[PDB]
Amino acid sequence: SLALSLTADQMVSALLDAEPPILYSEYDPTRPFSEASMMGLLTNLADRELVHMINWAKRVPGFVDLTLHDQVHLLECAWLEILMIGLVWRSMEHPGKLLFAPNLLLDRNQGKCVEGMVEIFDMLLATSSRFRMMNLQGEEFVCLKSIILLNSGVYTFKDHIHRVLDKITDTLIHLMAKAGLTLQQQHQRLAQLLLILSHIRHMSNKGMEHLYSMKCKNVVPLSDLLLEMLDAHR
Amino acid sequence: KKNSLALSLTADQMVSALLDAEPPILYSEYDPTRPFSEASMMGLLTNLADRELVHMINWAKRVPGFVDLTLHDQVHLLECAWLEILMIGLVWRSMEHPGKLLFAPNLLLDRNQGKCVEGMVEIFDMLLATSSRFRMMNLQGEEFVCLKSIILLNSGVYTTLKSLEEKDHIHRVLDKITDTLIHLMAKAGLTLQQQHQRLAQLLLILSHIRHMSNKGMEHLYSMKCKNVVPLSDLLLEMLDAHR
Amino acid sequence: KILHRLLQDS
Amino acid sequence: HKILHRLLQD
Repeated sequence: SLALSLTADQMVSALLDAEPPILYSEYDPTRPFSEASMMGLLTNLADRELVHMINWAKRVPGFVDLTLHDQVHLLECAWLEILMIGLVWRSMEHPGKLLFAPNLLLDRNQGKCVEGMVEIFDMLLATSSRFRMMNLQGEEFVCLKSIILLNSGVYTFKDHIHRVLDKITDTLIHLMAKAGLTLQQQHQRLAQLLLILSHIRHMSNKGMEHLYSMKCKNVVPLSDLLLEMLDAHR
Repeated sequence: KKNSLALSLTADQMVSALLDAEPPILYSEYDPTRPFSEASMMGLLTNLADRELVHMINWAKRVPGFVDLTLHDQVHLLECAWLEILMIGLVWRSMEHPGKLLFAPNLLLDRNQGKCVEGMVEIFDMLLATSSRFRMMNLQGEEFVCLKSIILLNSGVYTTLKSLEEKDHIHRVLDKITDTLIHLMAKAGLTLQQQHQRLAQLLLILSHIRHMSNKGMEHLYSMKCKNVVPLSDLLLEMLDAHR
Repeated sequence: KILHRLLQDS
Repeated sequence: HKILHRLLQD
């Protein structure tokens, strides 16, 4: 494979160059939202982000080497985690708020408009505040997001994927050792980042159940692509 | 509170404390002479998990740093992690039984028998895949007790100024358990590259255990409403903490 | 809570 | 018969 032959810096640059853009929400935002208007802006935004994520995944080293069937399984199981960790990363320099879009910055009080969304909101704000206190670097963020893509669905099927996961691990340690962190601080910071992935998985499971709740209580029509990504978790 | 014993012990002392605190493997009321349905298979499993929860709670008291926390924090951590800890213990006991889950020494279940319960098939396959992974990695008991203690402290720490020092104390114990895992891998002859890789592989499995736990919690909520499998009062209180 | 009590029982 | 198949190829 071509992903294993890369170097730690060439792996960082290839992931940074593959980063999807920050999309905008539908403008003319009426300052107070309703339950349907807020979910309308969110499902529309998430649907367009999914198109960019699918093309971002191809640019992940080692992802094209997998079969078409395996690429489908990994994205279907990881898509909400990847949207969430991206949202969390965008909201780092905005404490107490979630930056869904540059023109859509929401507070936790605005999460009270949709039932069951305040719990997911607080979990997302807590993840962003955790990234801020750790001073998460963008080079580390793109590594964590690729780890989510390749790891979250590999057990519901393997050697190649695990070889790429080890390759990314070598890249995380390389970045931390460049920042001057001691040998003890490197594996301690490596563990702290990877444990947050467990909570990102938890938020995705709680978020997935909430989206399924809106499917049968259809106040906002979900796109067919968003429905197929949602149906794959049942 | 002050002068935490967890922060002033070496790695080999961390292993000894965790190994000495291991709960016992409990037996089931399963009768192999009489096969019965999924409603009774789940009855055995819910009875077993209820008795296992009692030992888990007293096991958590012996985890370094857990007594230092307040009672409200101890309740929260267990309420969110209890199913993950049951599941990683189940997966650990099933390592040396390929294709089967050892719920109890007298209850070794096939995936075909777990299909009797509606929805248990996928959760059985994930637990099997987790057990096959631990077998592939040759997971050691010293690493399992570290991972299980990491689950207890980490799974509920994200869900005023004095509480920040409480979460900081939890991350202090978590960092020291990480040192213990690296200490174990260095003793097994692994290079610094192999230690970091194996450390990542172990912690990434914790993401799948959270996934299995979340999906497993949804099925327990379905059994309660179906009201066909008897659920003890403790399991109902733990299940209400997630819904 | 039973968990609240079981953690308290000593 | 899924859209994700199409976007992964185009």
